[PDB]
Amino acid sequence: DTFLEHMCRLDIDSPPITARNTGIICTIGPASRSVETLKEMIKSGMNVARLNFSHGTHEYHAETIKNVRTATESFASDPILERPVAVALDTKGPEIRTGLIKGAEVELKKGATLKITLDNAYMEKCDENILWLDYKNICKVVEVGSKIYVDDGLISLQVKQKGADFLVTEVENGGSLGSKKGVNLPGAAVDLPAVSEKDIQDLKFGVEQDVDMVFASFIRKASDVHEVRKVLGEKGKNIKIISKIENHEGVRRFDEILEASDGIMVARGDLGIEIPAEKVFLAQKMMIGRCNRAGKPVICATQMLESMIKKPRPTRAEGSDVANAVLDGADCIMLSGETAKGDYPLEAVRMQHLIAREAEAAIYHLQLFEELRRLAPITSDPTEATAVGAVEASFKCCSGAIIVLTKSGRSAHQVARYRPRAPIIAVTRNPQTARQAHLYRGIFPVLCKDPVQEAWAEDVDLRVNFAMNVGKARGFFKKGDVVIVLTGWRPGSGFTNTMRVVPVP
Amino acid sequence: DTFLEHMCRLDIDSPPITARNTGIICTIGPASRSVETLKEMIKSGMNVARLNFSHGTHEYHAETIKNVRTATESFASDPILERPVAVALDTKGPAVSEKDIQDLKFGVEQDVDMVFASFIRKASDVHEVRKVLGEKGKNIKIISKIENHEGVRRFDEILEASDGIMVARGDLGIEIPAEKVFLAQKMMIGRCNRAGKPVICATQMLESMIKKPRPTRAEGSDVANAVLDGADCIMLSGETAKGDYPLEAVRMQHLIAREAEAAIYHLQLFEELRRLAPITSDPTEATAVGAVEASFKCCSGAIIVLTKSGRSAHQVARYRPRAPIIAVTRNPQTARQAHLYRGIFPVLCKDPVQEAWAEDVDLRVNFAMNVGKARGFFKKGDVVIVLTGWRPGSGFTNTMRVVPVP
Amino acid sequence: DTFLEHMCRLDIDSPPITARNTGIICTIGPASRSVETLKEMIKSGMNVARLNFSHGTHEYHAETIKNVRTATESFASDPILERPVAVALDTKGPAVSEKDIQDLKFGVEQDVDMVFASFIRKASDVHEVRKVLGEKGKNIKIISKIENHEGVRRFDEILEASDGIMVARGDLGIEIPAEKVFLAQKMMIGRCNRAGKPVICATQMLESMIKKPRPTRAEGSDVANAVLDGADCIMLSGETAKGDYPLEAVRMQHLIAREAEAAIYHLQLFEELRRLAPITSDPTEATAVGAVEASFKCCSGAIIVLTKSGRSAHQVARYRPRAPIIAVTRNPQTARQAHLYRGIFPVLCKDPVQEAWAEDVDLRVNFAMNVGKARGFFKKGDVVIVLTGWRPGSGFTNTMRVVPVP
Amino acid sequence: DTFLEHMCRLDIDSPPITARNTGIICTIGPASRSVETLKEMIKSGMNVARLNFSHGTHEYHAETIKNVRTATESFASDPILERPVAVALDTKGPEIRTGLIKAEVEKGATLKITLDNAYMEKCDENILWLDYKNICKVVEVGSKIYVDDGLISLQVKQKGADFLVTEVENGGSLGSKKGVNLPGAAVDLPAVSEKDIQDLKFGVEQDVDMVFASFIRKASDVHEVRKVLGEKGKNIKIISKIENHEGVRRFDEILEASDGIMVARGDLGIEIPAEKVFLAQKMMIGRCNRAGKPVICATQMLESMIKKPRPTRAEGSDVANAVLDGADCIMLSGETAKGDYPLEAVRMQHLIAREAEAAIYHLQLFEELRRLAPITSDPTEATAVGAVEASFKCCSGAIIVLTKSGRSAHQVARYRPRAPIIAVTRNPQTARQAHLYRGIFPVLCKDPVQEAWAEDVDLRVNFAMNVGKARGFFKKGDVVIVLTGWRPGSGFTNTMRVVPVP
Repeated sequence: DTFLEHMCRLDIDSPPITARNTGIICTIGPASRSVETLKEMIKSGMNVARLNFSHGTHEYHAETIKNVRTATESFASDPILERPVAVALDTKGPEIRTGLIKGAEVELKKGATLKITLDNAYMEKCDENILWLDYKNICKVVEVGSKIYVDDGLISLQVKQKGADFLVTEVENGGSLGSKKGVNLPGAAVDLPAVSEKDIQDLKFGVEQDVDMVFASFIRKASDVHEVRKVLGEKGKNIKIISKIENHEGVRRFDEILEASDGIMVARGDLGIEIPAEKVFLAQKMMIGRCNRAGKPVICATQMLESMIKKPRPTRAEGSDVANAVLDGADCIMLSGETAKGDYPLEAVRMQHLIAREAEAAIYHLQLFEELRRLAPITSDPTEATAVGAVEASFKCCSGAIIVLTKSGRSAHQVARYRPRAPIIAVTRNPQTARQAHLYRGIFPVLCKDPVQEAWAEDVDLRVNFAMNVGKARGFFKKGDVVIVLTGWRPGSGFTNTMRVVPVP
Repeated sequence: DTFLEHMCRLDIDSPPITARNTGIICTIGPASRSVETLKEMIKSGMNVARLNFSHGTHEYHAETIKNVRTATESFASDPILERPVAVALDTKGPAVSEKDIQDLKFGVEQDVDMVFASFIRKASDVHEVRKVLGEKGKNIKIISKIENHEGVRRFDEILEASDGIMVARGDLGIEIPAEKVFLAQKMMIGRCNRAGKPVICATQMLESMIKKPRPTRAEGSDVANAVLDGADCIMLSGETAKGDYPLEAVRMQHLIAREAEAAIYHLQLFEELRRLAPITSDPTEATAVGAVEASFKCCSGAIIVLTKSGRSAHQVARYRPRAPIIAVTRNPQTARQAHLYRGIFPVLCKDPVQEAWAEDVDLRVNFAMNVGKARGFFKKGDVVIVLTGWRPGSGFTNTMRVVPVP
Repeated sequence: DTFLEHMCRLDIDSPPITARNTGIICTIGPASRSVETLKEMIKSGMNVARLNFSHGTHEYHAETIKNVRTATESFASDPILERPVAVALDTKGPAVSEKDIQDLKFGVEQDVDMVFASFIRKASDVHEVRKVLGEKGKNIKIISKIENHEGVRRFDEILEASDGIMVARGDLGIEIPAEKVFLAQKMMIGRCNRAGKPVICATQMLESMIKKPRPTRAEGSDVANAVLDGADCIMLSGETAKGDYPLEAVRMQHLIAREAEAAIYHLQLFEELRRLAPITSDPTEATAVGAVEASFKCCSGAIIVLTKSGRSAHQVARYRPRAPIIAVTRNPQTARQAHLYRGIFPVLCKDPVQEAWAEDVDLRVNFAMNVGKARGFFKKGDVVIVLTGWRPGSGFTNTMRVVPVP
Repeated sequence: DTFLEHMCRLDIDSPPITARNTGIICTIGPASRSVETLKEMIKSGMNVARLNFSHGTHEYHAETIKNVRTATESFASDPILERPVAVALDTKGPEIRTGLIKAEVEKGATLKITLDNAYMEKCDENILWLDYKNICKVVEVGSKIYVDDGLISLQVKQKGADFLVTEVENGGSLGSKKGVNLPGAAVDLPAVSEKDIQDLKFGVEQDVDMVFASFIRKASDVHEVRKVLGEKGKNIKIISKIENHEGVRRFDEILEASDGIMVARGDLGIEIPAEKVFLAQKMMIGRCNRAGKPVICATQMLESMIKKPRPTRAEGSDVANAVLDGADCIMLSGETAKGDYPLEAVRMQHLIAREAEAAIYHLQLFEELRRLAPITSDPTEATAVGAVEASFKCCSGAIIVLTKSGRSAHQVARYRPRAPIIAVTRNPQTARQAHLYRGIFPVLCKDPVQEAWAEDVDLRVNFAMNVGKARGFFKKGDVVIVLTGWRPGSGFTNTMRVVPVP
C-alpha cells in the first residue's frame, strides 16, 4: 500500500464493505418531529437530534425532545435496531440584525452612500438613507475603511466616516435589502455579549431536559467557551460543549478555543460570509486536522445536502462536499434544513448515509495507524500502553471489532485515538455516555441495562456477552471470529485496565 | 513529517507563496471571443483557450481561433513577460461522428495543439479518432473525455492509448449516482498521476459566476479538491464562454488554485511516485528522477529543462517536484502543448540557434534564468537545477548540473 | 534510530545493563561430572547440562545425570534464587543406529528434556527419531543437529519438523569451505529466528580455554557474533568436559554473552519480526504481540507470562522484547525446557494450587514479581507486563495487563 | 527487503555475483618481495603494499618499494590487468621493552623493576629492566602491567623513584627484549620516535601514498606525525593505529586529526579484555563510516595460513564479520609477510571478502541516507545524491567519477550506492590513495589533458568505458552514471550524466 496505489485501487462497481464510521447529525423542525418520521430517521441512520433554538417555545422544543426519546425506546426490545440517540441543543447565540423597512423591503444600489444609526427612534423606520442595527458599540470596534456585510453576505458596505452613534458608509456590493437581516463585521473583535440573555434561559432549559451536548454559537475567545462552561455549572458539568466557529476571529484564536471546548463545529457557510471562497477550505482542513490531533471531536455543518430540500436526491457536487469532509477527518457531519423543513427529510438521512459509507473506501485506512504507532512517545501511563496493545492485537488478527467496557467513555476514546480499522463497540451502563459517543469517529455505542454484580469477573463476563450478541446481530462479526476486548478497571483496585483476545461464541 | 501535521499548520492569514501550478483552461465563446477581451483573459491566467464545436460552422471557429492568436502576440514586445497559449478543439461527438471527421480535418489544418475527444468508451473509440488526425496530426495530442459508465469501466485501456484524460463530472453524475462519482474522479486522476499522462477536471467548476462577480464557497471547495486530488488542469465552461463576468471568472479560478497549493503534501507525493515507478532505462528519464531528488536535496528555486519535444520536461513533471519546471524550447507547439502538465512553466525561445553548441545552450539557460527572475520564481544567488543534452543530436536529455543564479 | 548510530554509541567503559539473554549449555565430562563442581557451574551460569553420548555407557551417564540433579536441587533453600537446569542427551548416530535407539530409550526413560539428534539430513530423519521416543516421550524436545551439506541443503523441511536446530560449525567446517560456513550459519539462525523455533550454535567456542584460564579475543569475537546473529544458546564442548578450567570457562561465556547484548539492536529486530509474521486466528499469539508491543510503548521492566505448557512464554520470545520474559510455571519440565529460548527466564512455582483462581493467579504473579526484584529486573515503582488467562482451563493465555511493581 | 529476510535468502550453493569492495592490504617482507611473487599477488588481489619498519635497513625497504612498482607497471603494458597498487609505510613507533636474560628464565612471586641502566643485560626472575624512564611516574600502587604479548600481567605493590616491586599473576616462560604495556595510563611521549622521524623522512622521499602511524593516543600525537611529514608530504594520508585503551578513550579527536583509522585487534586484545574488544572494533568502524574516513582492520586475520594452504572456519568468519561491520580494508600480516603461503593467502583473503558481500544488506543501506540527510546549499552534495539516485533508477553497472583529488569520488561513496564507483584520474597518487575507500575502484589515465574541456571529458569517459567492459563491470547496451569533473574557469560545479555504454 501507498496512498496513490490506494486511490488507483478504487472501484465504483464494488459495493461498500466498511461500517459508516461518521456520525450523522440531523436538525429537527417542522418536517421531522412527528414520532413516526423521527422513528424512521433513527432507523435510517440518525445518531443525534439537533434543536434549532433561534426558534420555538420551550414547550415546542421539550415536546420535540419527548418525541425523540419516544422514538428511541420504541426499539427498546430489539438488539438489531436499538441505538442510542442523543439530543443536542444549539443555542441561537449573539447576533446582529437590521430593522423593519417601513414597519416589506427597499432596494440598494452600487457605489451609493449609506448612513447607519444606533438611534432606536429609527427602529421601525428603515431605508436607503439610514439603517439601524441593535449593536450599540459598533463604533468602538469598526474603523474607517472597515467592510461590513449584511443579509448573508449578499450586501457589503465600507466605512467612509464614523463618529459616535452614527456611521456614513459606501456600498461596495449591492442587491435588494429587506427587514431584520443579519449583519457581519469581518476581522472585527466584536465586543461582547458572551452568551445572550436568551442563551442562559435555553442553557438552563437544556440542563433541565438532560440534553447531552450544547453547540455553543458564535465563539471567539477562550473566555467565551468558559462562559457557557460556567453557566452550565456543577448542575451540567457533563454536558459536552461544542463550539461553533463561524467567523474569522474564531479561526484566529482557534487554538485556545479548542483547549477550552469539548469539541468543535465548522460552520462552513457562516465562515463563507467573513472570509473568501478561496480561503475557507483551508480553514476547514486546518481546524479538522487540529482537532484530530487534539483527540477532540469535530462536526462539519452547513451547506451539505441542501439540494434535497426540494429534490429526492443530491447534486453530485454535494456528494463530493460531504465525502471530502469525511476524508479530511470529520467525526460527524450535520444535516440542516434538509431534515428540519424539507419535503424529503427521510431521503436526506438516507443519502447522507449512503454517501458517508462510500467515502470510507477512500479513507487511507491501514496507514493512518501505522504512523502514530511509531512517532508516539514513550509513556508511563499504563492506560496508554494497554490501548496500543489492544489496537496492535486488533490488527494482528483482523478482528471484527474492539469491545471496550466503559463508564466515562474515556477508555473507548483513548482506543479511538490510535485509529484502528475494526470498529470500536463501546459498552456502557451510563445511558448518557452511550449518547455522548456518536461525537466520536468509529465508535458504535451500545447501552447495557443488565445490572451491576458483586464479583467483578462475572460482571465483565456478562457485558462482553452482551456486546458479543449485539455485535453478531448487526453483522460486525460471525461465530468463530476473534475480537479484542478491553475490560474496564476492577473496582478495588489498581486503576489498571485489561486487554483480552477472545473468540466469538 | 506527517500529512496531518501539514493540515494543522495551514494558515489563511499568510499569503500563498508557491505559484499556481495547475493550468487554467477556458472555454471561449460569445462572452469572450473578443480579441480585446482575450488580452485580459491570458494576462489573467488563461493557458488554454477551448473551442466548443457543439455549436459552430468553421467560419465561426476559425475567426475565434484567429482572435485568440491575435491577442496572444500582442505581448511579444516583451519576450519574458510573454507566455504561450494553446488552443483546444473539443469535439461534439455522439463512435467517431461523421460530423466530427469534417471538424477534425479543420483542426488538423488549423494548428490546434490538442483535441478533447468526446464520449470515448474503448481503445477502438480513440484509435478511430487517431487515424482521422493522420500524419498531419501525428503530433496533436488527443485527450479522451470519460463521460459514460463504460469509460470508468474500460479506463485503463483508454488511458493506454490517449495522451490525456478529462473527467467530465456532470456527464458522469447522470449515468452514476452522487455517492459514487467523487470516487470515480479520485481514481481516474490518481491513475493518470501514476501512468504519467495528464488529467483535467471539467464541469461544474465555477458555474455560479455565470451571473455573479464572486463564487460560492462550495465551488471554491470543489475546485480546490480537484487540484489536491492530483489534477493538472481545471477547465472553465459557461463562466467564460457565455458568462457575464468571464474575465472575473478566470482571475478567481487562478486565485483559488493558488491557495489550493498550500495544502499539497509534496514531501510524500514525490516519495510515493518514486517508489512505484519501474526501473526503466531511458537515459533521459533517469536524469529526471535524479533531477527531482536533487531539487529536493538543496531546495532548488527551479528545475530548468531545455527540451525539443517537451517529453523531457514531461518526465521531470511526472515525479512532482516542489519547485517549478521551467521548460525552455523553440518548438512552440511543444511549448504551448506543455500547459497540460502540473508545475511546468513553458517558455518560448525566439533567439536564432547559436553557432557553437555550448554557446547555444548557455544562451537558453541564461534565458530561463532571466524569465525565472522577473517572473518571480528565484533571485540572484539562489540555486537551480539545469537539464541539457551532452552534445547536440543526442536523442536524450541527460545532463544534470546544479548552478547558482547570476 | 539507526543501526549505525547504535554502533557509534557503544562503550567498553560502560558496564553492561541487560542480563545475559542467551542460554548457556555446557557439556558434562570428567572435569565436570563432579557434584562439588556442578554446584559452582549452575551457580555461575549453566542452564542446560549436556551429556556426551558418543563415549560412554548408561551407568556412567546415569551417575552424571543424578550428579546434576543432586547439585541442582542443592539450592532449593530459597525458592527464588534457584534456577532450573535442563538435561541434554546428545546422540551419536554415524539414519538412526541400533546404539541410538538403545540410548534414546535410556533418555526417554530418564526425564531428559531434550535430545540433540546428530547428523540429521532429510525430513525422514527427525521423524525416525520421533517414533523412537513415542508417546512415552512425546514431550521431549528434538534438536536437529546440522553437520554436513545435506543439512543446509534440505534445512527448511528439517526445521519444519524438528523442535530446534543446532549449528555445528566445526563439523560443518569439514564438509564445506571456510569462506562459506559463516554464510551458512547466518542463514540458519536467521531462518529459525523467523520460524520461531529456537537455535543453538556450537563448536569452536572457547577451545583455548581447555588449557588457559582466559580465551583468545578471536574467541571473544566469534561467540559474540553468534549471539548477535540471533542465537538463543551457545554451547560449550571440551571447554568444560575435559578442560583444566571448566568452571572458569563458564563465567567467561556468561561474561562475553552479556557484553554482546549491548550491540543488539532490538528497536528493529522486533519491528522486522512483526512485519514478517502473518495474521492469527489464535488468541494466545495475538496477546503476545500486543504484550511485546506494549512492553516497548512503556519501557516495561519485564514481561511476566504465567504458563503451563510453555507455548505462552515462547510466543512473547518469538517477537523479541527488550524486556526479560519471566515465565512462571508449575510444570518443571517446561520450566527447564524454557532455557532453549532467547530472553525467557523461567521460574518454578513450588506453591500448591490455590482454591480460587484470583487467589491462584495473584500468588504466581506476586511470585515472579518477587523473583524479579530479587534478581535485578525491576525495583518497587517500576511497571511490568503480566499475561494470564481469563477462566481457568481456558485453551489460552490471553490477558494483557499493565501493572506496577509493589 | 527486511534485514532478516535477507539473512534467510543466503545461499551457499549460489556463486558470488558482486565486486569485492573491500581493498586488501598485504604485509611485505621475506616471503613476498620477489618481483615475480609480487606479480602473482597483484594479479590475485593486492591493493596496497605495507612495509613493516620495525625491521630492515632503509636500503632493504628502498629495494622492496622498487620491486613493487616494478611488478606494478609490469601490467601497465595494457589496461585490463593493470591495477594501481599503492605503497604504505608502517612506522615501528614507540615501544617499551625488557633487557637480555643475563635465552631466558622463569607465579605469585614478587618481582623487581629497575630503571638502573647497569642492569640492562642483567635480567632474571627477580630483577627486570625497561627503557621507559617515567614508568613510575604514570603508575600508582595496584596498576596492572602486561608483559610479552600480554602473557604476564603484573600489579604493583610499591614504587618510589627508580624501582617497582610487584606480584606475578599470569605466568609462563619469560624471554628477553619482550614488549611491555601499561593499561591504561597516559603513557609518556615522544609520539614520534627518533627512528620514526628517519623513516617518515625516507617515506616522503620514496613517495609513499600513506603512513600507518603506530601507537596514537591523542590528537597531539597525530599532529606531530603531520608536521613531521611537513609541507612536502601534505598529501600523504595518515592512518592512526589504535592499539591501546587510551586510543579508544580519546578516539573522537584521534578520528578528526587522522585521515584514517586502523584497528589493531591483537594489540587491543592485550590491554582490554577479550569480552570487550569486539565492541571497541564495531564502535570504531562505526564512527568512521559516520565520518567518511577510511577504516582498516588488522591483526589475527589469517595467521593459520602462515603454515597451512587454507584458513580455519573461525578465521574465515572473523574476516567476514570485519567486512560486514563496515571495514573498508582488511589487512594481512605475517601470512603474506613471512609465510609459506603468501600467494595462497591473498587468494583466500579475496575469496572470503567476496562471499561476504552477499550478506551485506546492499540495496537498503542507501535508503536511510536519503531521508535522514539534511538540506544543503552545497551544489556538490546535491549532484552526488542525484547521481546515486540515478544509479539506482536504472541499475547502473557502475558510477564513473572523473576526479583529480578523489574528493568527488569520495562523496559518491558516502552515499553507499550499490554499483561500483570507477574513479578515473590522471594524478597517479590520488589513484592509489583510493583503495582506502570501500567500493571505489581506481583507474589511471595516461592520455594527456586537452584545452577543449568537453572533449577532455569525452576522452576519459571513453577510457573508463573500455576498462569497465574489460574488467567485467558492464556490457554494451547498459547504462552508467557519470560525474564529469569541474570545468576549467569556472563555476566549481560538477555534472551528472546518464550515458549508455557503447
